[PDB]
Amino acid sequence: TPPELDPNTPSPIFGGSTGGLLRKAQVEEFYVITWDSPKEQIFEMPTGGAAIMREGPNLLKLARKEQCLALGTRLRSKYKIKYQFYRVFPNGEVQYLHPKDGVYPEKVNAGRQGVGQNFRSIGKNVSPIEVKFTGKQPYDL
Amino acid sequence: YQVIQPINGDPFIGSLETPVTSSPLIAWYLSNLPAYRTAVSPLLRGIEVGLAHGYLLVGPFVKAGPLRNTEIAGQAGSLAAGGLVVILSLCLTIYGISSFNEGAPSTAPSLTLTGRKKEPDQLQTADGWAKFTGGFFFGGISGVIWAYFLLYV
Amino acid sequence: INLPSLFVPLVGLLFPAVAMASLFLHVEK
Amino acid sequence: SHSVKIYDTCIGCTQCVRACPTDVLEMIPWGGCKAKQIASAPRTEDCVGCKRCESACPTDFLSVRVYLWHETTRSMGLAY
Amino acid sequence: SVYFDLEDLGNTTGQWDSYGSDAPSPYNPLQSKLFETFAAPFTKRGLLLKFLILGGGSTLAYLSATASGDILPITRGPQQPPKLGPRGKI
Amino acid sequence: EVKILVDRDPIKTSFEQWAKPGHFSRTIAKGPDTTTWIWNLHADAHDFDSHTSDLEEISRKVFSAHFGQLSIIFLWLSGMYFHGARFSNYEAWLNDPTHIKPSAQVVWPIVGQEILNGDVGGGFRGIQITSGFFQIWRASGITSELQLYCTAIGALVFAGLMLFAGWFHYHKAAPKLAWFQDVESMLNHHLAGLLGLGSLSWAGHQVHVSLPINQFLNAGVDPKEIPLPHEFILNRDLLAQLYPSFAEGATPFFTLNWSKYADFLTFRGGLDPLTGGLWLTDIAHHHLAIAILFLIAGHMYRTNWGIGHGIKDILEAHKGPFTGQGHKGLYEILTTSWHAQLSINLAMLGSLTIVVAQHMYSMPPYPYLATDYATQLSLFTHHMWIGGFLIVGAAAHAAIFMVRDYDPTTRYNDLLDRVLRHRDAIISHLNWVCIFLGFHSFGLYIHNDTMSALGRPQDMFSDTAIQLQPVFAQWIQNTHALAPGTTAPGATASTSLTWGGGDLVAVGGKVALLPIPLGTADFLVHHIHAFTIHVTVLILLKGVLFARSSRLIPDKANLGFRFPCDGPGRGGTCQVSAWDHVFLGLFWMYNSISVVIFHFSWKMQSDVWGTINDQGVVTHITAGNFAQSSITINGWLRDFLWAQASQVIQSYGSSLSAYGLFFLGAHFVWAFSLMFLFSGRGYWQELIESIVWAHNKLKVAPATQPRALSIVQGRAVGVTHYLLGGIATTWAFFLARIIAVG
Amino acid sequence: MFLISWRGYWQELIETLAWAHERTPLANLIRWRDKPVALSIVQARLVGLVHFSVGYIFTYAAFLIASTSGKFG
Amino acid sequence: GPKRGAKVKILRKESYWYKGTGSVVAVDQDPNTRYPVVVRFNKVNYANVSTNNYALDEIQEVE
Ligand code: CLA
Ligand code: CLA
Ligand code: CLA
Ligand code: CLA
Ligand code: CLA
Ligand code: CLA
Ligand SMILES: CC1=C(/C=C/C(C)=C/C=C/C(C)=C/C=C/C=C(C)/C=C/C=C(C)/C=C/C2=C(C)CCCC2(C)C)C(C)(C)CCC1
Ligand SMILES: CC1=C(C/C=C(\C)CCC[C@H](C)CCC[C@H](C)CCCC(C)C)C(=O)c2ccccc2C1=O
Ligand SMILES: CC1=C(C/C=C(\C)CCC[C@H](C)CCC[C@H](C)CCCC(C)C)C(=O)c2ccccc2C1=O
Ligand code: SF4
Ligand code: SF4
Ligand code: SF4
Repeated sequence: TPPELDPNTPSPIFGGSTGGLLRKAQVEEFYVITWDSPKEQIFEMPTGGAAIMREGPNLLKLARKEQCLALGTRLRSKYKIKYQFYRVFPNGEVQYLHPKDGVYPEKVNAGRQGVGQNFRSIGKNVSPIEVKFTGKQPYDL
Repeated sequence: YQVIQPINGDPFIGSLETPVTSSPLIAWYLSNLPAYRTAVSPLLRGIEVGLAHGYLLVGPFVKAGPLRNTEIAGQAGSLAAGGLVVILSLCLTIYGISSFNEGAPSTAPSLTLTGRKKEPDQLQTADGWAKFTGGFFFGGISGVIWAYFLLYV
Repeated sequence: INLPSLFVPLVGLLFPAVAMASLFLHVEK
Repeated sequence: SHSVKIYDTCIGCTQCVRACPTDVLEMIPWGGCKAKQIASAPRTEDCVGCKRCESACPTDFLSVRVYLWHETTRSMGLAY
Repeated sequence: SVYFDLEDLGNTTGQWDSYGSDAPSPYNPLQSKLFETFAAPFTKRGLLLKFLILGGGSTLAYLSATASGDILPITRGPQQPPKLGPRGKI
Repeated sequence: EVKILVDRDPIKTSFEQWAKPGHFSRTIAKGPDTTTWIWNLHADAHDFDSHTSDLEEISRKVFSAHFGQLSIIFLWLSGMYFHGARFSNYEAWLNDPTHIKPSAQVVWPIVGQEILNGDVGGGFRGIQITSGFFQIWRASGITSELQLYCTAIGALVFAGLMLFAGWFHYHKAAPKLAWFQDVESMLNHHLAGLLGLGSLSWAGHQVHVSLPINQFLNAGVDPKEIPLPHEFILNRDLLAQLYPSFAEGATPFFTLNWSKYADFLTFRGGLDPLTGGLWLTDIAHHHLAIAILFLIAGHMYRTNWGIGHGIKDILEAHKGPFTGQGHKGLYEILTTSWHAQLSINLAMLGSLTIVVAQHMYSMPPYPYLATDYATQLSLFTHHMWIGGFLIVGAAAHAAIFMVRDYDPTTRYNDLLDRVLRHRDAIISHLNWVCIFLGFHSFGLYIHNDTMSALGRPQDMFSDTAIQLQPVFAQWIQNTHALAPGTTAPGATASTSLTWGGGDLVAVGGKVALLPIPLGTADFLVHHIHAFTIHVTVLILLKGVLFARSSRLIPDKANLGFRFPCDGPGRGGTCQVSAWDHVFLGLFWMYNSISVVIFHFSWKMQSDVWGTINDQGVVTHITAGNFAQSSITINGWLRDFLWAQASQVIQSYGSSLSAYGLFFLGAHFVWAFSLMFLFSGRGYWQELIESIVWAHNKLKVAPATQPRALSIVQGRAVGVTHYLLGGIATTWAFFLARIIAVG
Repeated sequence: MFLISWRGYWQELIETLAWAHERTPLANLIRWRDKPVALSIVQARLVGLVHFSVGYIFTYAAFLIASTSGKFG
Repeated sequence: GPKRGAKVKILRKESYWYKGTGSVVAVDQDPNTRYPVVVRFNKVNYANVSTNNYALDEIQEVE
């Protein structure tokens, strides 16, 4: 399945705060979260203060991914509304982040390959002396 | 009518536009400061900045220093001011060496409030900062000497 | 008293300035 | 980044995944437990190391483990 | 009425010069030449660093080694007779 | 339509809930699996918000709770009066207030504690009290132990009535939410009925009982020989002998000839020379005027008739260009959230207690109070502490509102939102001003210490070197001293002797009050005060403003008001909760108040208190060393702490020995807190694992599993023992010092 | 100080200070090369313990030497 | 394996109830289940949990 496209949709109503983007957005990376609201309504900003989401498509730029998943969590939990978010680099490149494969990570979905899964109980990790002078950790085996 | 608005219209940039931040008087004032002369040689800026700073620096050293109540107050204070000028020039120098590589281009903004492109400040380059520091040293010492002259000669 | 007037400001002011500048540049590189 | 590992004592209650504040973990198909699923950590580059996942895990001992490792701007939770 | 543009990431992330003016040099041309010729030696940061360190140390050493007794009580030394220690010790 | 609204029998009265610990919480009611349960039971006992979502039930709970508190206080007052009647030297003290030490506690003779019953005078042996009850009782016109007994009985009765009122208004007739929400009516009744009629009727007691009996006492007549208070009401001839105005009855009052009443309603100011206290005539007039003011003030808000303001109207009327909607929405917030109210009221009540401390030192309202240095020092310190604590509480509950009750989607306010939108600027600015203040106050002290140590006193900041004069405060002093002649013509003297100009009031050979000089040292300490207060504000305000979210923790609000952290991630997030900010703010409040009370103690002992010789020679307790000693940390270390701790450290073998014991005990508890503050519960849990093993080996392991304290409780225990220790130390120090050399 | 107060408070404070710096003119021209953060938890324990120990030792040394040599027994 | 309600000793070293005894609730017959032996304990662990899954080699039927 192909990821969601990212157009220029209007941003929520807000008078502006001091909790928004900084130089990190300019030099390193920032983030963008989009959602579709049934009506105009008030929501609390992750960066502090109250804003108004418009009806239809909404696009909000945040400084951290955690802020994005926080806002999105509040959207899905309180306003019963689906959301997505991407990471954006200064060169213009956009990386689709969440939800990765179109399905929320809470519920299982075929197609996902395991990462960092050790097929052994945690107590069966080797002692540090077993990995001395190697680059390996007892949990990397 | 309202007084406080989002920075340059963007409500999601981490700042606000107030009479303190953006009003004609303060805007004109700051834009005419040697630091914001973004289209002129950093050398001259350095001369102005250093001149003013050394000049003010002469004051508190002379009157508050350990030899304030001696016939050798001005000499001592002005010398100390020159010393701080040297030290700060050293600070500026190592700042320049550490922050800018000789190859790296300007890290200054290349846009205006309106959004049009413009030539980035050459103050944020290795050569530019080196010139600025030279200006701060020359102007600094010169300002100390000048203030001392006005005060005791 | 002769030498101390030379060595004390040398070790107390010049040396730590040189060392701090050097270490600064080293750590920033 | 920090390191996050899942062990086969996992019973797939999915509690850790819905506890992560930065979307690091997810559930994948598995046959080792009745729930037919196991946790996974494909996005530890976004991991901050808060350990809410570990506080959410029911198993004894933990089936999810967070080893704080190399420190990055994302793992430090910085916004500047 | 939007603030997101991939082609213009500059305006998107507020990378603006708030107070930088494109105005030409308002300074004195003669003084400009004066400073551009006389302050030039200090515009090389390595040479300036060496000069400030070595010269500063040299100056400090000078004023220190030749400090008058009327300025520093440490160079003037004691002027009163020494007092005896607690247990009759010198 | 404001009216009496009540539900009948909401809760059945039964001991069934008494036999079920933690009934209020579904979690705690289930019983203990670990020992943690126990602590929780006490931690959430009065957190009614975590009990129910219903605002009404909570409101009822708080109402009856308040009744319980008032009951306790009445029982306390009852105790004080009874001990003043049965176990005291009060009458003897009345006979000779200047040479008898106030005592109203006696100890039983066992294990040698009998020594605590010291020679307080009046042929009595006991513990010298510093609460100041004797001067109150003298001011109220009380002369016998019988009257104290009667007041005790009255207070006990009132305790019973308050308790019954609690039970009644919780179990039998419990007010509706609309009733509690009638804020216009509550404000009217509290302004006019409580304060107004309170000071009016009190002015009644003062004019009919206090004034005459005190006039007699001051005349010198034996207390037993003084006419009983009821006689001054029955026989107007006596009052007429004392104040001829009463010969014309209440006629000059109604005829507006108020000038005739200048006999007992004066406006002299200053202090009564033969008592060292404010003029009781001035006090009676004060309470009368205050009564009028509050009485008319209680008719401001609209209730059941057209006249009167609406709170919401006044709020919604105030909105500017900088603030947009202004105070709109605040009425709804302040009529649905107990925590917001508690915040405001705690801040203001604390501040009030502070102003009470200052005003009571500088304008002694009770007879023979100013010369009872022990009592004055005690009162100042006490009320200062109470104030600081209440203020910290204000921060706590502000934050608690911020987490639990704040909802911008239903109860929005523009001011709060705008505050939240520039919180970074506020906190950063407070930060900077704190660093600046710290440098330019403490740095002056370190500067002085260094110059003094290097043999360069001419380079110090002092009155004899580089001067830093409190010019502004000096100007205010001079202005207030010259006021009686210019801007307050009807006033005879100044409002306080402490102003820059004036004479000197002494009683019984001791100095009551004199003009307080302000120099470089005072500039220094005042800026220390500004610094410490600013830091405390920094911590607390940062705590409440970032209680909901930060760039570090975007969803902090969901973690609650009280939680240890959000893990070692993000570099480490310990103490991010607003509760932890209350926790740190407590330490800083302790700091500030400590240096404040030290300031008061040293200044008073140095430049004010002391004995006065004939011809006017004043010898102060520490001989005016403040101006020269308080300018270095070493001066406080040696001339204040070291020098004055003498009395406490050699109090053994005397009646003041309990203060030595408490000195050591407080030091101990203080150090003991550091174990909790410096450590963490992991270590303790593992140690507990080993000990539990040992208990299992001998079949004596408890079913309620021994658990280390939670992180938060570790912090709470820490700060509690820290405060108790430090404060009790300064307590013992102060009391032993001032009782011995006073 | 380092032993009683812990990290998060300081981290958030420093965040507000970072904002402060990026929004202050003239000072804006100067920028850090290493992002300012609060000391780590363990680092805090170590630095706190170090101040504690140094204070301990120096205080007792000063008392020892001064009290003893002030009278020389 | 052991029967339901059987008293078993815990052999998993990293368990809160290691070297202690618990009661068997149910054993999963699915051979793919890595830890079938469901055990319940008299005392809760540091996570307020009273039940845990173990393998056949992690329990020891005793009495
Ligand atoms: C923090 C408080 C503080 C203050 C105000 C002072 C002040 C002073 N010290 Mg002291 N000192 C201090 C702490 C302080 N000290 C501490 C803690 C120590 C122990 C380490 C010392 C140890 C010490 C020694 C050994 C000596 C001094 C000396 C002095 C005097 C000369 C200092 C000097 O030449 O600096 C130069 C002064 C400046 C560079 C002034 C800069 C500040 C300006 C005003 C900033 C202006 C900003 C502006 C208002 C903002 C708006 C800008 C806009 C208008 C454009 C001066 C009175 C000397 C002395 O002999 O005193 C008699 C001296 O020998 N100090
Ligand atoms: C190694 C132990 C040691 C210590 C603690 C001191 C301490 C002192 N010396 Mg002495 N010094 C030493 C060895 C030492 N010295 C030796 C072996 C010589 C013969 C070369 C001298 C020759 C000397 C002179 C002529 C004078 C002093 C003076 C002093 C005093 C002022 C500091 C100074 O300027 O000296 C400067 C010290 C030197 C120039 C010699 C040290 C060079 C060695 C070989 C290298 C040391 C590197 C060092 C270990 C690096 C540490 C920093 C690093 C960990 C970051 C101070 C009490 C001054 C004084 O007495 O004033 C009252 C002074 O005038 N020293
Ligand atoms: C440990 C080494 C060390 C030494 C040798 C000194 C020496 C001195 N300090 Mg001190 N100082 C130090 C560390 C030291 N400092 C530290 C760690 C602190 C912070 C706690 C201070 C805080 C302090 C303050 C606040 C003040 C001093 C002052 C002084 C001067 C004494 C006052 C006087 O009458 O001289 C006479 C001084 C003069 C007649 C003027 C001196 C002019 C100098 C010599 C010109 C040097 C120029 C040159 C470019 C310096 C570059 C050096 C660099 C490259 C390494 C003296 C030169 C006082 C001072 O500086 O007075 C002006 C003073 O007010 N110090
Ligand atoms: C806060 C107010 C207060 C305080 C701090 C004190 C303190 C004191 N009183 Mg005072 N007293 C008070 C109010 C107070 N009293 C009041 C209002 C009255 C009028 C009734 C009195 C009448 C009074 C008398 C007549 C005497 C004292 C005495 C004392 C001293 C010894 C107390 C003692 O050993 O009792 C005795 C100890 C006990 C009774 C211990 C039994 C505790 C039980 C076992 C606890 C059981 C728990 C249970 C839940 C509580 C009962 C609940 C109940 C509803 C059933 C002590 C300084 C004595 C004194 O000063 O001698 C010189 C003394 O003779 N008091
Ligand atoms: C006298 C008969 C009586 C009986 C049988 C009850 C029974 C009940 N009350 Mg009621 N009530 C009463 C009188 C009574 N009350 C009185 C006199 C008041 C006014 C204070 C109230 C006001 C009231 C409120 C506000 C609430 C109740 C509640 C309850 C129910 C649960 C309370 C409980 O079990 O904890 C029993 C509590 C204790 C055993 C502790 C007593 C605490 C005392 C009074 C505080 C003072 C102690 C003081 C600080 C001493 C400390 C000394 C030193 C160690 C520091 C229970 C049905 C609660 C309820 O219904 O919840 C749904 C509830 O919220 N009552
Ligand atoms: C105006 C009075 C007032 C009222 C009605 C409240 C009410 C409340 N506070 Mg607040 N608060 C106040 C003032 C007040 N506070 C002040 C002055 C401070 C500063 C210290 C605070 C700081 C504060 C914090 C940090 C917290 C609260 C919390 C609460 C809530 C739960 C309280 C509870 O159940 O603890 C039960 C009561 C106790 C456990 C009492 C024990 C306290 C110590 C151990 C006693 C101190 C020892 C004593 C002085 C001497 C001991 C002698 C001897 C026994 C050794 C409750 C709504 C909590 C909350 O969660 O709110 C939602 C919470 O976390 N308050
Ligand atoms: C100390 C104490 C106590 C006691 C108390 C008391 C004793 C009180 C009293 C009180 C009182 C005893 C009060 C009274 C009041 C009264 C009043 C308040 C009145 C008023 C009146 C009026 C205001 C009038 C008016 C009028 C006029 C003027 C004319 C026209 C007509 C009329 C009538 C309307 C107790 C035991 C609690 C406890 C302990 C402490
Ligand atoms: C000492 C210490 C402990 C240990 C302190 C404990 C466990 C307090 C409990 C001690 C009391 C004495 C246990 C309760 C006793 C019972 C009430 C039984 C009473 C028996 C009668 C004889 C009274 C912590 O748990 C802790 C947690 C987090 C940070 C720091 C610390 C910390 O410093
Ligand atoms: C005050 C404080 C800070 C703030 C302190 C900071 C950010 C350190 C700032 C120090 C400045 C930069 C230099 C101080 C001067 C030192 C003497 C420099 C020594 C350098 C050595 C290499 C010699 C924390 O970050 C912290 C973190 C975790 C627990 C407690 C605390 C804590 O208490
Ligand atoms: S640590 Fe915090 S962030 Fe990293 S994975 Fe576990 S939960 Fe997600
Ligand atoms: S919490 Fe422990 S058990 Fe539940 S899923 Fe995450 S890992 Fe598997
Ligand atoms: S509080 Fe204890 S647990 Fe929570 S972060 Fe700080 S250290 Fe780690």
